[PDB]
Amino acid sequence: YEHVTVIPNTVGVPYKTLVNRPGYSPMVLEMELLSVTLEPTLSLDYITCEYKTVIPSPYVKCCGTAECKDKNLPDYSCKVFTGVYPFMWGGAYCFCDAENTQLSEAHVEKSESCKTEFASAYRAHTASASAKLRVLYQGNNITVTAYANGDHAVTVKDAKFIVGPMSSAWTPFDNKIVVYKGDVYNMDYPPFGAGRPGQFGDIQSRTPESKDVYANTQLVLQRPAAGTVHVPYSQAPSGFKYWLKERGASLQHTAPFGCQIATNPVRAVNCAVGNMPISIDIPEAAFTRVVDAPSLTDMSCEVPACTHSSDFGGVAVIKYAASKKGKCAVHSMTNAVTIREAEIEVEGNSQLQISFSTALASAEFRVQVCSTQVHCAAECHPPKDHIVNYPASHTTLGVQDISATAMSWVQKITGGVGLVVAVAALILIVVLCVSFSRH
Amino acid sequence: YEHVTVIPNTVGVPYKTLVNRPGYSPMVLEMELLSVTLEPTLSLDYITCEYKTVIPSPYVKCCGTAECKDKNLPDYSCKVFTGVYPFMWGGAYCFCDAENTQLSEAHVEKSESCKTEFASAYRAHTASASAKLRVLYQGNNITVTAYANGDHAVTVKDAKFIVGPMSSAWTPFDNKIVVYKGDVYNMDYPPFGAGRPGQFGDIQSRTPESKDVYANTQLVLQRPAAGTVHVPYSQAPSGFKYWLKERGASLQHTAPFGCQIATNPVRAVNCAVGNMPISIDIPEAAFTRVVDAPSLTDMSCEVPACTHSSDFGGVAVIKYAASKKGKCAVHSMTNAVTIREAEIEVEGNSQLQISFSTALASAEFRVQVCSTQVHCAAECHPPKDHIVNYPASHTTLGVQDISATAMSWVQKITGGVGLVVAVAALILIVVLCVSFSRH
Amino acid sequence: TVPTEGLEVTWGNNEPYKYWPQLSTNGTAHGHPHEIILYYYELYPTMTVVVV
Ligand SMILES: *[C@@H]1O[C@H](CO)[C@@H](O[C@@H]2O[C@H](CO)[C@@H](O[C@@H]3O[C@H](CO)[C@@H](O)[C@H](O[C@H]4O[C@H](CO)[C@@H](O)[C@H](O)[C@@H]4O[C@@H]4O[C@H](CO)[C@@H](O)[C@H](O)[C@H]4NC(C)=O)[C@@H]3O)[C@H](O)[C@H]2NC(C)=O)[C@H](O)[C@H]1NC(C)=O
Ligand SMILES: *[C@@H]1O[C@H](CO)[C@@H](O[C@@H]2O[C@H](CO)[C@@H](O[C@@H]3O[C@H](CO)[C@@H](O)[C@H](O[C@H]4O[C@H](CO)[C@@H](O)[C@H](O)[C@@H]4O[C@@H]4O[C@H](CO)[C@@H](O)[C@H](O)[C@H]4NC(C)=O)[C@@H]3O)[C@H](O)[C@H]2NC(C)=O)[C@H](O)[C@H]1NC(C)=O
Ligand SMILES: *[C@@H]1O[C@H](CO[C@@H]2O[C@@H](C)[C@@H](O)[C@@H](O)[C@@H]2O)[C@@H](O[C@@H]2O[C@H](CO)[C@@H](O[C@@H]3O[C@H](CO)[C@@H](O)[C@H](O[C@H]4O[C@H](CO)[C@@H](O)[C@H](O)[C@@H]4O)[C@@H]3O)[C@H](O)[C@H]2NC(C)=O)[C@H](O)[C@H]1NC(C)=O
Ligand SMILES: *[C@@H]1O[C@H](CO)[C@@H](O[C@@H]2O[C@H](CO)[C@@H](O[C@@H]3O[C@H](CO[C@H]4O[C@H](CO)[C@@H](O)[C@H](O)[C@@H]4O)[C@@H](O)[C@H](O)[C@@H]3O)[C@H](O)[C@H]2NC(C)=O)[C@H](O)[C@H]1NC(C)=O
Ligand SMILES: *[C@@H]1O[C@H](CO[C@@H]2O[C@@H](C)[C@@H](O)[C@@H](O)[C@@H]2O)[C@@H](O[C@@H]2O[C@H](CO)[C@@H](O[C@@H]3O[C@H](CO)[C@@H](O)[C@H](O)[C@@H]3O)[C@H](O)[C@H]2NC(C)=O)[C@H](O)[C@H]1NC(C)=O
Ligand SMILES: CC(C)CCC[C@@H](C)[C@H]1CC[C@H]2[C@@H]3CC=C4C[C@@H](O)CC[C@]4(C)[C@H]3CC[C@]12C
Repeated sequence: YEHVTVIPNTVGVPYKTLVNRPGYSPMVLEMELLSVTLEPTLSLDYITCEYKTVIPSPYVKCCGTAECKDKNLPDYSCKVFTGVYPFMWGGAYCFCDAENTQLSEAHVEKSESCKTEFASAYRAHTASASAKLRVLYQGNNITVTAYANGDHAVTVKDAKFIVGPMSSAWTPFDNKIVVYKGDVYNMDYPPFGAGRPGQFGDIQSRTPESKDVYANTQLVLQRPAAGTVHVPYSQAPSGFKYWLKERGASLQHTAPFGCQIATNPVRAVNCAVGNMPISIDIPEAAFTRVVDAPSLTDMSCEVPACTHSSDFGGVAVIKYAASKKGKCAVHSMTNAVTIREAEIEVEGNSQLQISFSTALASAEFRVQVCSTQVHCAAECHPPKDHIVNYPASHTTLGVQDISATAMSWVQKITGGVGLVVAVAALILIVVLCVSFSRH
Repeated sequence: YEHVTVIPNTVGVPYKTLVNRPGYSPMVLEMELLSVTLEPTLSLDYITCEYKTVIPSPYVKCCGTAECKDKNLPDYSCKVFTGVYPFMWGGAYCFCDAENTQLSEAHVEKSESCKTEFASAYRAHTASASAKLRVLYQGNNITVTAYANGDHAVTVKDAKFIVGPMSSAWTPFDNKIVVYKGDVYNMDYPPFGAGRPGQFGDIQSRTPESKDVYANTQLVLQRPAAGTVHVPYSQAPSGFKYWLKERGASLQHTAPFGCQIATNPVRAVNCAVGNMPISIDIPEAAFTRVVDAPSLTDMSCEVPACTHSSDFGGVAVIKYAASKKGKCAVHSMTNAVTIREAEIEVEGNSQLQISFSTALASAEFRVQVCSTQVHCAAECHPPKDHIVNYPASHTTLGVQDISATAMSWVQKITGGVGLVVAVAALILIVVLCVSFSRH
Repeated sequence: TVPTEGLEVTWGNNEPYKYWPQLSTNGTAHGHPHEIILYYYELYPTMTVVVV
């Protein structure tokens, strides 16, 4: 028997479904999503890191003009300065005094620290959602890990599970992301080979060990100070460091729907968005015929306490007279209230206690214990605590549901006013009928 | 200078674009797509291959009933046959004449050939396009390779190229593909863990070296045949082999747009769909000032022969006054006519010869050389060959706006009919004015 | 301010705290009509005024 159901994607809240196979005792399955993971498939655009400005020792031509040659180095910059009179510690460098020239050259190489301290600019396309699901099957807790794309069959205890396809394709990642250590950022990094100085991606490389390096740091050489041999340069500082000091907040702190963002591999975990179709193929061995299950007659419901505290505040005590000892699956007949217990052992003439959570002002509902139903009505009070640390176990309620004795009141008011309207209609109709008799 | 243009996404057909910088001699660039590759990002769903049935020796118990336990083997099937009287070469094996039992057990495991002969069921999400482009830059013929997703700006000879993004996201691969060796098939393979006997995917595993094998071959043990010691079995044959013998044509032969398909990695080479934006950052040193470029006068055009076929069936001869010796680009002032050559050397008072292709029955176009234009007129004859083995080089077929010469027949007919209508309208207006002018 | 969907607060390096509001009110849902409308307003302050 194949049973198809839909469960909200919220993590940690169990939902119960009634598998009703005619000719067999009803079965109740409680399923809870322990973990839902969206792992996007990443195509690495490039690697950014800190650059290193390599400046070899300057050349000093004592009497004459030096010249340099262009090179294929990533950001090679050369310049010759005339009229330099550099000094070493022992005095003037050489005899010729004003004709001296200084050849100064520099370039940029991606640092060795690029192997460990780097940011990876990726593109993300789609997520292969996977789910860990806890199912209360045959009174035992079983765990199934299955891809949520609707195309993974997981068989446990001869029972087959198909999970997915998830309704909502929303993912916290956009097309282009940046990963650094354990932090994931959603930013539009500049295209490869067109980076800008002083910002993110000024120096770029396809892989951390790649030997090609696109670097744009505006490395401009300046005139050395008089009487010195240093090589000054004006350069936009490493944009990777500026980004690090000004990263902002990562995705795990700003993602919507409470998603938890992780790295290695990049994952989005527990996004409470959309819902999950679940299809369960259950073998015949798990079902019990109605004639073998207990038959319950003369059953009544009482509600000693009810508070809509989102923590199963209501309690129901039901008196039953069972045909014989056994177990039977208790299930609520309405969507407004949810029963914590999935099944109860029953024997003889006794009473059973269940705990339910609701949001109704008056908990009027029906409970299907074995194959019969019993009606419960309750006077439910609001809880005293304002805030709790767990999501509500009860479901959201519609307009007519919460109405309770206010509904009892609007019944009186509407009845009276509509009775006035009906009396007016009768008077108008009889007056019109009399009027047409006078011609 | 930034020049943005659009070229149709075809391979082997060069296109001419005109870079017009005011104050500079016009430049013409010939771009040709050598290879456009669509590489979908694949996530391996699973591996299928030929199964091997392992059958241990049957257990013959003479004077007792054999019993076997359930085993966690992938498709373990075990049975006991009573009343067997097996024979070996030297005579009866079992002394007890009756009541003897044979215990027959067998299971399924993926064979060693799964490391070499296997089919990979993949999921395809989105392709990262790449393009190889040949550019006619400064009289040199250069080649540039770049991703075609509006990214990967690539600099060659100081010229910066930005390729794409693709105008169409069409890809020949469906969501699910199957790769065997070099043939990929658009097949909706069964979901993992839910294979069917005798079809593709009856035995599945996540990766070729995985020990996790899901096998569904409905292996059923049958009774041994009358005194033999064999263990017969009835099993659906390898669905992988049946798929091999029934593969059909792969995507390499059935894909539209003339796409070619390759594997390792999976690529869709040369898909002629949509168009391609190209952005070029030409260095200022590339351009030549108008004063230094030749200025042509006394320029006239004639056509020795024209055949409105592919492969440049038209030839034109143009006479010019070159003024200063030099070279300059040649461009067509209308799209329906395409000139093969891009630049021409002009000197003295010689004449130049150009080759052009068109679908026009009557060539009526203008040619721009060295910033001055000529009007070329020709009557073009239809070709003799019905079919050629190369794509059309002219831009396209004519539209209703462009007929041939001797369209003056249409002008004469329209003029005569409209003149009759106009004189009739004049007579009608005069008569109406006379009628309204009464009284 | 904790909305209906819940609020997640990260304080320093501590593990984030999660808060959800529950249906607390100073009115009563089975008393006099003014207490009724007070309860029914306090729980859903937006569309109760619309329906009333
Ligand atoms: C301290 O700790 C940090 C954090 O872990 C370490 O950083 C890690 O460094 C590793 C070594 O570089 C990184 O691992 C790999 O390095 C490879 C070097 O060549 C690199 O190529 C890898 O990237 C490929 O593989 C990834 C995983 O499969 C893919 O996600 C990625 O996209 C690359 O895959 C290619 O993608 C292109 C896309 O165009 C395809 O065309 C190719 O076909 C793909 N090839 C393959 C084989 O898939 C990868 O980076 C590791 O990533 C990195 N950590 C993080 C979080 O990124 C420091 O090294 C460590 N310190 C020291 C001293 O070790
Ligand atoms: C005879 O010749 C055939 C081919 O003609 C050879 O087949 C090749 O065999 C190789 C080794 O067996 C294959 O190479 C790899 O094998 C890995 C075995 O573990 C396999 O895991 C690899 O697949 C993963 O890695 C790739 C690159 O990193 C990814 O592109 C690929 O998608 C897989 O990546 C993840 O895989 C897991 C699997 O569960 C998924 O869950 C993830 O979602 C995947 N992530 C991503 C991002 O994709 C890889 O296949 C090689 O592929 C194979 N050839 C072909 C065409 O497939 C035989 O070996 C050879 N035999 C002999 C004896 O010579
Ligand atoms: C740009 O690059 C080409 C060479 O590149 C090669 O060809 C490209 C189309 C492309 O595929 C590249 O990947 C590849 O590497 C330079 O020259 C082109 O090719 C030949 C080279 O000799 C030129 O001349 C040709 O020579 C043939 C042999 O003499 C001759 O027969 C051709 O004329 C006739 O050929 C065909 C038969 O195939 C015939 O049917 C026609 O009627 C045609 O007249 C041809 O003249 C080509 O002209 C060049 N290609 C083009 C499209 O013009 C090229 O020089 C280089 N650019 C520069 C500035 O040098
Ligand atoms: C139901 O009735 C309750 C009591 O009548 C309400 O509780 C009161 O709610 C009001 C506003 O909602 C609060 O007023 C605020 O008070 C804070 C400071 O008070 C708090 O901090 C001091 C610090 O010394 C502490 O001594 C107090 O006891 C409070 O804990 C102000 O800064 C605000 O500006 C504002 O005035 C009352 O404080 C609060 N009192 C109590 C005892 O709870 C409750 O809100 C009502 N519920 C509903 C749904 O209406
Ligand atoms: C099947 O599993 C459910 C819940 O799943 C469990 O949750 C984990 C935290 C672990 O406990 C795992 O064993 C398992 O995945 C079980 O229901 C849970 O049972 C526990 C103990 O039986 C309850 O803990 C108690 O909760 C009360 C509530 O007031 C506390 O006061 C106690 O101090 C104690 O912590 C827990 O509340 C309960 N949760 C739910 C939603 O019912 C279930 O018992 C289990 N069944 C079987 C047959 O294994
Ligand atoms: C006439 C007087 C005496 C009583 C009238 C009470 C009415 C106006 C009150 C009763 C409690 C209230 C409802 C209880 C539950 C729901 C469902 C929820 O999803 C939206 C709010 C909504 C719809 C409330 C709106 C206002 C409401 C209908």
